[PDB]
Amino acid sequence: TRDFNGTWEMESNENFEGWMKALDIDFATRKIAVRLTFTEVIDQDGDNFKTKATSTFWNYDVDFTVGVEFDEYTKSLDNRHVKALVTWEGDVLVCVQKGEKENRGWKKWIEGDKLYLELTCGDQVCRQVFKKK
Ligand SMILES: *C/C=C(\C)c1ccc(-c2ccc(N(C)C)cc2)s1
Repeated sequence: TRDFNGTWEMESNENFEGWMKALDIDFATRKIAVRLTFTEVIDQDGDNFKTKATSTFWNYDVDFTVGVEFDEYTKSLDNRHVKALVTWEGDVLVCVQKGEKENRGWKKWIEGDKLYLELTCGDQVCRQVFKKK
């Protein structure tokens, strides 16, 4: 399936700490963030995605069109300029963010009724799993 529409509730989060540290997120922010449950709301219409991550203390929204490069400034994360591109590899949605950090980006897919997210930066991978609400 290629349909990521829905409200998705975090049920599993692995190495969130390592990933944030690879992005040079400040220690105090990491200390709180690694504790928190996140919810991801995805609105998808063909290539057009609008996504919104929420937690008690932090939000992170990003909209994109699959196949269309977009310059990104990651304000509420690590405050860097990257060139971002989201494309399909089969049923896996793949984002590459070209910039200072190598191997930076993510992958999303569905297996069964669950959303899987792999976040990458440098040699660090964070893996998250969400259940559909
Ligand atoms: C497709 C999934 C994306 C773009 C994201 C999932 C989680 C994100 C995130 C986690 C933590 C923070 N802070 C600043 C604590 C920001 C964003 S993005």
